[PDB]
Amino acid sequence: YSSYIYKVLKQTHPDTGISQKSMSILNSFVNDIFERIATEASKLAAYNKKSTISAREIQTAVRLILPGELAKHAVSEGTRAVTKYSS
Amino acid sequence: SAKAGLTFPVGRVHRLLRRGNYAQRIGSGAPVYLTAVLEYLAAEILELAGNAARDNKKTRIIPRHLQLAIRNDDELNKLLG
Amino acid sequence: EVPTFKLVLVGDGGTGKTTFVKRHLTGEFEKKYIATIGVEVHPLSFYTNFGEIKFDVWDTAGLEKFGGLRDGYYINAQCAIIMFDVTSRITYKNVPNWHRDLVRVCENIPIVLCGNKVDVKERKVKAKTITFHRKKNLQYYDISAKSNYNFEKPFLWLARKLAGNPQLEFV
Amino acid sequence: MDINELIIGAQSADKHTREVAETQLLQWCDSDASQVFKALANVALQHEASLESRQFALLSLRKLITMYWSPGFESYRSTSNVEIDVKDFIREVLLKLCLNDNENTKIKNGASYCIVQISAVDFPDQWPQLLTVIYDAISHQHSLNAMSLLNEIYDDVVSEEMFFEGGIGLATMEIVFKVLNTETSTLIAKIAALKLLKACLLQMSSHNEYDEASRKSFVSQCLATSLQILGQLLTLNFGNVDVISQLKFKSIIYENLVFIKNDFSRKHFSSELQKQFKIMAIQDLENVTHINANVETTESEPLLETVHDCSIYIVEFLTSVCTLQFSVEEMNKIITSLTILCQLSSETREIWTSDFNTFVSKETGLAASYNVRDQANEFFTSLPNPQLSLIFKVVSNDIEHSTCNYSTLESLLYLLQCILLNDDEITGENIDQSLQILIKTLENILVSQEIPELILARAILTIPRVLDKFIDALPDIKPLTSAFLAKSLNLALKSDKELIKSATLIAFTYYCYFAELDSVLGPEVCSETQEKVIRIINQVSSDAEEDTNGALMEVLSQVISYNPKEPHSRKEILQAEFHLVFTISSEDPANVQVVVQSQECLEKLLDNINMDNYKNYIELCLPSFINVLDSNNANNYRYSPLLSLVLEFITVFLKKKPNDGFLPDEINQYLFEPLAKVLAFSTEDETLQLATEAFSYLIFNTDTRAMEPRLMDIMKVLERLLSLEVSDSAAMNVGPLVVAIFTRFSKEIQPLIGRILEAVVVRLIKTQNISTEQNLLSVLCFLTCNDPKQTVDFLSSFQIDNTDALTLVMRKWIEAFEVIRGEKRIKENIVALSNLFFLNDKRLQKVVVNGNLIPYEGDLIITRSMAKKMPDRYVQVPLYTKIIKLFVSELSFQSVVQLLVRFFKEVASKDVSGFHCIYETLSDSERKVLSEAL
Ligand SMILES: Nc1nc2c(ncn2[C@@H]2O[C@H](COP(=O)(O)OP(=O)(O)OP(=O)(O)O)[C@@H](O)[C@H]2O)c(=O)[nH]1
Ligand SMILES: [Mg+2]
Repeated sequence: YSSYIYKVLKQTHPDTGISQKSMSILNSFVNDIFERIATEASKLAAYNKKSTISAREIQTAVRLILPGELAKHAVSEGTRAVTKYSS
Repeated sequence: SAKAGLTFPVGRVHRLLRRGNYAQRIGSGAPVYLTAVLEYLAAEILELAGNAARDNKKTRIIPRHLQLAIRNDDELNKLLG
Repeated sequence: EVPTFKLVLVGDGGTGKTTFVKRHLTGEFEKKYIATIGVEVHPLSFYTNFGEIKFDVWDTAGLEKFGGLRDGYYINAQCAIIMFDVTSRITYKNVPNWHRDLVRVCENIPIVLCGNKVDVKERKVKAKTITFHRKKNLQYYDISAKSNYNFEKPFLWLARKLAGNPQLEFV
Repeated sequence: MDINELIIGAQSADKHTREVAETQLLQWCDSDASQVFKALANVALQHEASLESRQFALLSLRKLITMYWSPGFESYRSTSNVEIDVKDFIREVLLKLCLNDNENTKIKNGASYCIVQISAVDFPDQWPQLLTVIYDAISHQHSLNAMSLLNEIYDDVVSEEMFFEGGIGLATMEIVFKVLNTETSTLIAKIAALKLLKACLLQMSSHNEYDEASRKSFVSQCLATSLQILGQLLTLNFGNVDVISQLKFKSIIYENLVFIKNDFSRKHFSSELQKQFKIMAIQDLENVTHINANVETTESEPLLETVHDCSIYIVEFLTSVCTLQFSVEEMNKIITSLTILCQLSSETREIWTSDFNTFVSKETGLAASYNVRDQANEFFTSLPNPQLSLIFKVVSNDIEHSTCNYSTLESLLYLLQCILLNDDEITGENIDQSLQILIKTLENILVSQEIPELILARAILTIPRVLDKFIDALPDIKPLTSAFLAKSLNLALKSDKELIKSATLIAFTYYCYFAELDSVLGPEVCSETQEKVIRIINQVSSDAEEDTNGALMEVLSQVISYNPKEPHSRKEILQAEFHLVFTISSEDPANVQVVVQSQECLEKLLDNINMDNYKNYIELCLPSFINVLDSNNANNYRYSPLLSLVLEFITVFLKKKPNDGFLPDEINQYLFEPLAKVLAFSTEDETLQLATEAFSYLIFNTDTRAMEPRLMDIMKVLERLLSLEVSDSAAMNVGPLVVAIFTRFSKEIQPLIGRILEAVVVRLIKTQNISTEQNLLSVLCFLTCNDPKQTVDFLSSFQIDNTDALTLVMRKWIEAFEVIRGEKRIKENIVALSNLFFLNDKRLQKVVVNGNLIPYEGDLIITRSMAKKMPDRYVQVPLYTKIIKLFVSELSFQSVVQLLVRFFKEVASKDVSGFHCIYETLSDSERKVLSEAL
């Protein structure tokens, strides 16, 4: 998970400074989110009694975890990503 | 990731979620959705760190600017604890 | 002229120090968690007999990632409060480190140890797991922030010790 | 810039000056950190500088060490690296500052802290000179500062790898032993030396059978050597010179001894060595006790305290070796020494007599103090059965010969109490004769009127312990228990001292533990005992405290459990019991210990409620339950554990009832008005959440006709509950209440249907939380299932801001349809949607929604920073088409399936609203999925 974060870095910000510990702790935060999101997703799946995790599970999970405007931004970009990948 | 220029790959996240065995089967849209949401939240933090760096008046980035950015954002504080 | 005493507040991050001092300052219990950074000075006054007691609470950041030059704030401390969450044993395990640093910076100021968040239904650490304080002649006080259970008591004890007036009460 | 000017401004109270000074130094140190480090060490080295200024320099230096000293630190920064020459200069300064005796202890502690931080990475390979300098000072000069520095290093940076495999472990032990063996060394250095030994023993304490011959051989060799040296040290005597240091010297020696015994295998500590160590350990108690004669002069306050502190470790060692045999000659030595040590001090006696609240906390064990008296409890509790019989024989004999000695009688009684707390039974040759004498003198203590309060209180407390331990030895236990308990209660009533009254209440708790008072006393006698206890409780409760109230509930709980049965129930004691539990609890509502214990008391009293006595309980409880609501009303209903508890226990009162029908209007008349005022005029959500469900059950369990006049009143609560004044966390609780009110009052709610619909749609469209809006939409779909036409007409007629409300409510419904997780809520939502589709009103045809999302261009991630200028776009599609796509997508994902396919079949039966063309517009996969069901 290195080239991807460096490339998003160089596209969003043209001028920036970088040290290894910076995206070291960044990797940590994203890994925490992935684990958290794995927890909520799995629990709601068990709660709704579905052995298959699919879209509705992660829509529900993201909605319940992340609040505010970033939540609807996240679901918006996820939706455009899945439609641009389903076809 | 190379289908339409997506950044994060599908194999690494797929094997990471499979190692937890949270479900018997994985949906088709789950990997792409999680790659999308994860990269988005990561940028939400990188851009915040960047503006904190610009706030520091230094193009460089160190975790102190990240701490200032995360503390400034109340919703990000609630999300990240 | 009202005597003033410098008070430093330390504890593990997430234990409820800033909310406690804010409740003492105003009287409203804060809900959402905002991690304190650096140190904030909140003057405190108590209307008691035998004169007036004024406190200068030096709230300290409970997270090492925010406690820049944290050890350099107890230089002239006269009384300290070490408060720990009772919902997590990690705060109690970290308490000895806080006491060691406080003793190192200043030798023998009166220290009062407070167990916050007692209003919660269940506590992972009970009154039988406080072995550290009984061997260091410290004072254990059980307080809460959501309720006012013993919320004025530690300040009363510290004022009594500092003024040398065991018959001093708050009003 | 000046470093001296920076540090003085960096400790200023003002936030602005401190912030700029702190951020200037860190920024300055970020570039050319060598310049700052050299200057910072210079300030500390200067003697003329102020102590506060120097102390800050060292403490600031320690934090900067983790930042710029060298790589390997988690917080290390590569912006600037300290030069090797500067690194060596700091090392020389820190060692010099931490070794000279002319420096203040504040500087030495700060310097030692910096050295420890430096040693976290450099020690021991990168800094070989550190250990060599330290060893030279200890070996040749006995430098306490150097020795104390080694202790700090051992505590924080020394691990097993550098201890056993490295030479640190072997070198330190030899140096420590050398100091101890050398009698020419000063006494004070020996205390520090044994403190170093304790740190060394910590490394070996983690043995747990090391799988290493070298480690095992080294550990065993040192332990045997230390034990011989430790035994040798005890035999040496110093005299009367520096008595304080002698006590500390003995205290640290025994602290190590208990560490060896309790943290090592039995092979290292020989059993014969324990017998040898047990001899002078007992003799040390006599020496410590005889020291108190000099302490009686009160030359120094810590001298008395140091005697107790040193004696605690000595008693602790005897606890570890308590399994060893004790001779009769040394039997009296322990008891005689312990009586003096366990004697209550004048200050403690004065405090307990003046404030009985402190005594209750100590007696009940809730006190946070820990003295030699508590340690003596551990020693007697851990004794085995063969020694316990001899333990009891001498103590009982000593009590008989010390009846007239009130000075030391309290200690003997307390010692007897500790013995009886042991689990093992006490059997012996002449216990029966001894037991008869022991109770005879114990009885005379209560009869005598010249006994001091402290002795009388201890005798009252220790009486149940005697009976409990010897429940089988005594052949006349039943008459004895009644006589003693009645005597204890009578003394408490007559006595005017709260200390005795509180002691009797605690004593009554001990009686109920070992014996069932109902059987021994009898039916009528037990009732009299309950009446006597509550009278004692009433007098004590006037001057209670935070800990007294908690114990007062505990004894009250025992009285409740001894209530008579229904045929012989007495209304007088029930009224007193309920008024008492509320009185004490309301005095200290914030006390969580009181609240939870009062919960048990309330449950027991309400456990025997029937239909016949229901009316009596209504007037007994409800007026009291209203009072706390009025009491908390003046506080604007803030959080209170009592307030939460009473509201919760209000519900079970409604729950506990005959199942014939709804409860009588008396409960409704009493509780409705205070409950309604609670729901309004309150902003806290936790109390609101408990109140609404209590309010909901009262509505759902009351007569419709009786509740008819107040249908308007609850509407104000409904509007207030859905108003923006309250938090969204209390918003979802309106669901069950609205369901109950619709079930009970589906007839006359029609005039208020418009108002409640307006309130609920306003709250739904104004809220952002997922759970709150989900519960609100579930409520809305329930209303739609009740009457879809009226809801549609009202929504079309009603206007929000400048737009038709139905548009936004429909948009929110379709938006949150994909995100609902409640399976029952899913069924309600799906069924409601099917119903509205059936209605096929032209109003929904005109309006449009924006379910579909049109992707943007540029492949740029959009966040909140540029959301205003880069907003999302959605195409407009009819709601019928959107919902059709929703069900076909759900079936593609796919209980609700049977109902949904039944709805599909019903749709195919009439194909209204142009279902054929919409199905034609569907995708190939959607068409196949739809045809699968059809
Ligand atoms: N229910 C309850 N919450 C409490 C109590 N004490 C503290 N809190 C909560 O703990 C948090 C305190 O946050 P702060 O005021 O920043 O205090 P802190 O956690 O010591 O601060 P840092 O050390 O910077 O993390 C808030 O969420 C408080 O509501 C208590 O007795 N009861
Ligand atoms: Mg805080």
